[PDB]
Amino acid sequence: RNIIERLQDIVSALEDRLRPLVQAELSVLVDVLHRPELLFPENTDARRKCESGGFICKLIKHTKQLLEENEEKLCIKVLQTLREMMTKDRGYGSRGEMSLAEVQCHLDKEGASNLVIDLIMNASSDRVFHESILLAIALLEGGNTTIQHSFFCRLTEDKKSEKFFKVFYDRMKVAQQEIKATVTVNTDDLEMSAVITIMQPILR
Amino acid sequence: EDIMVMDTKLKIIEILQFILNVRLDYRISCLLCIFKREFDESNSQSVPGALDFEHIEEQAEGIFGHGGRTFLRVLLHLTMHDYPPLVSGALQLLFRHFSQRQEVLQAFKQVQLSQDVDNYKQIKQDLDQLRSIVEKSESYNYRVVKEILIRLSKLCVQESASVRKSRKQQQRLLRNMGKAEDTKMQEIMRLAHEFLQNFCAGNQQNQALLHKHINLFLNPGILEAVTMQHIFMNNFQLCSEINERVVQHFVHC
Amino acid sequence: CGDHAPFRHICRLCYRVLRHSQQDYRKNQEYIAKQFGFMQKQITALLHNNRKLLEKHITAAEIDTFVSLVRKNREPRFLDYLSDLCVSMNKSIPVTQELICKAVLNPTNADILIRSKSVRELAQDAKEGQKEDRDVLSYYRYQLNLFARMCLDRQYLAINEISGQLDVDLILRCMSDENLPYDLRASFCRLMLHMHVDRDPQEQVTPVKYARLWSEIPSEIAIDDYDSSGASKDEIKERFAQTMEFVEEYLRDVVCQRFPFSDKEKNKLTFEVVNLARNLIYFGFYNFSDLLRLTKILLAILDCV
Amino acid sequence: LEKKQNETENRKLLGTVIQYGNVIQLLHLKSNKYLTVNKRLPALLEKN
Repeated sequence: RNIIERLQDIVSALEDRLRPLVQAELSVLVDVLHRPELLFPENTDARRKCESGGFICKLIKHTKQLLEENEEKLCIKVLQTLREMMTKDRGYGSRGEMSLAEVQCHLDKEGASNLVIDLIMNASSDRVFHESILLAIALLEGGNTTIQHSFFCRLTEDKKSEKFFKVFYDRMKVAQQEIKATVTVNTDDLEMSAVITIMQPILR
Repeated sequence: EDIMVMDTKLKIIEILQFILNVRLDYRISCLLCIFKREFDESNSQSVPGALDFEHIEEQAEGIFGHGGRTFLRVLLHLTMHDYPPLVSGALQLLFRHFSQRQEVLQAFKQVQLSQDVDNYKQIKQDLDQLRSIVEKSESYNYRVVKEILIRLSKLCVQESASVRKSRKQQQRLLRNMGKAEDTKMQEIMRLAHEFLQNFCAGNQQNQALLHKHINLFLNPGILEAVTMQHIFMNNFQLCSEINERVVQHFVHC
Repeated sequence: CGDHAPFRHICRLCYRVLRHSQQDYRKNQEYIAKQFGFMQKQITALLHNNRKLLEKHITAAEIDTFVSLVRKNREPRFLDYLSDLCVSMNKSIPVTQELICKAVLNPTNADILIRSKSVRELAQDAKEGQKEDRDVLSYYRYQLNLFARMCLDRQYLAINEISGQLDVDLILRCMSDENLPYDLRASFCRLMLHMHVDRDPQEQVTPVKYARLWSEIPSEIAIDDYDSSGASKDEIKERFAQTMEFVEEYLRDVVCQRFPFSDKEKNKLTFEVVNLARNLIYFGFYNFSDLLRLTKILLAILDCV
Repeated sequence: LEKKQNETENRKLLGTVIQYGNVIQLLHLKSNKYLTVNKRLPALLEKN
């Protein structure tokens, strides 16, 4: 009778099922707390108050990591984290109003979007591409008016990133032609991969 | 010297990365050995609103925060001003917070793939893998090393189970396949293809699926038709994986 | 030479610039490199690579000449530079190491080019107290260690292990006694011994907690001391424990009360010790408590202010 | 109608300075036949 072992496996599976249900949420909450803390005077830390107290550090660090490149896996996790920080409307209940006018406003008080323009400029990985803009709609955080109004002013800097955006677009044009050949004819689909799917979201 | 301290501490911190990584794994095994199956799972170790208060129940244990100070220390490590080598270490630490979730994944980390049989496979299976790896790693010097990949790991025991997905999971080189030259490398590749087919030999339904997943240089209809026919045909996979136009490709094939 | 001043000073910096230009250059430095040796004699053999160049600097006679000069030399910094032990696997494992060892070993072998130890330490302290007492040891020790240790080679290290003393305790005591190179030297010696033990297997961390249906002893609830790479049972364990205890006990105290900039070498030694602990320390829950302190020690170092 | 539209492009198209890197078409006059290379139908001597 290996039934006890089987039962243990079942209990573990139940625990795992719960894990699937939350730890996404729980993990997000921890990360979210960190984002708030960074905005925060270190979430009750802020370098023990003092001279080194502690407001706006996460944004500075993020800019440096983006510049760094790397084994990109850390960057991908960080991109997910940036989205999570924008990734909002729950968990609050430092009474900041949970609106991007405050939030991405303070995120534009942070203003880390040059790296997204750099993510629009340099596109090393397709996952770096498909997430460098995949959260980048936060750069238009509802209003995004300064993120427009400075981003348009930021558009007068170099050629670099603008050329990269054009390449991605051109990339979309090529992809569309391929897709057209790929749809081919009628007279079902797997979602047309996503290359196409990715392009539709990106286009939006 | 500051980064010699800092990345030295980062060396300790990266040491502390796998140090707590190791600690977490050991703790999980110990917990797993006795009691609490349902309770143990719920306990961890440290409809829409199910855990949403238990997260709030972690929220006081997070917002206020057996070492709490150690968790705070991880935050201080993140708190260093600007160390690009140190910044890389900080990025690793940031992922590491992710370690609680990682630990949940780590608890799962029970996957992959009898006893004495496993040891024998490691002695060989491992040898075949090593030969292939060496060949990739090191005209014909890797082609001189190709016999370790083609001949070594050539006699696969397809009678023994645990080989189909697990040797499929154990075989990284095969997965990578799934530099064509008319010389030593080309000969080695042809031999390897035959040997590989024999090794896969453990996909009657699953083996076929694995082969399909592995493929990119195949299923055109033209460039590899005779070989494709030899590999497969006239079966239950010829009735479901048997979509047409191959003779249109075989019209050029 | 055949028959100083401002001209000499001006020429010195110019020589430094020349060295940088050959060092920076690749595919471009053959006779400049050939050229360097004579200049070295007057006042990048591995530093700039020279795959071909590295081999060329490998004038066996050139190495021998440098060693002879140092031996009758009485001029130390050049000996350390010559001493090498290059990265790139320690200069190709003594592709540099072999030469140095034979050359260094040969010179030591036929030349220089407990209680007694305590007496020597006292004498060294007196020398330190004055201005010409014992000011050869730190540099000498560093050079010897590097020379006998590039890249963890074969029994030439046991030739240096012939001058070993088997004394981790003595080495630790020496480092503590002279806030210097002797202690750091003890750590280097410990690393060499550890490397010899490690040839045994290269102890990487394995995550295989695969206990089968035949499972392990399932009563390991709170393992304060897990099985680790103390060099076997009691002797290895004791040595590791003693070293760890002293460092934490000593390192922790220093960190808690030391100044933020005065023991760069001490910090380096701590990092080396941590690396050594990873290679060898594995003592579990108890070890974990030590790790918490290291966690605590790390926090103490940060106790940033 | 689309073929008619192809013409109702070519007439407009006359005037263009013919430059490097372009993609153009051809047609005979004496036989007045077209040019098309197959991607799956081979030659007589070599199948390649």
